[PDB]
Amino acid sequence: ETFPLDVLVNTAAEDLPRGVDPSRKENHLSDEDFKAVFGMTRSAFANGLPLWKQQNLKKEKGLF
Repeated sequence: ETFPLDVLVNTAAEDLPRGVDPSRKENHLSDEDFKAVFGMTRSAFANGLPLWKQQNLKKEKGLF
C-alpha cells in the first residue's frame, strides 16, 4: 500500500498504518514519491547503498 510523506513521517508504531513496515518506509512510497525523495532507483538505494547510508539518508528525509 502506498502512503504520503505526512503519514510515513510518524515514529510511533501506533500512529502508522498496519500495512507499513516501519523499518522500510521507503518501500511504501509511490514510485514517483520515491524518486522525488531519493533521486535514485529503488535498486540503487536498497541494494547499491550500504544499509548505514540508507539509514542516514532516511533520517534526513524523516523516514527512518
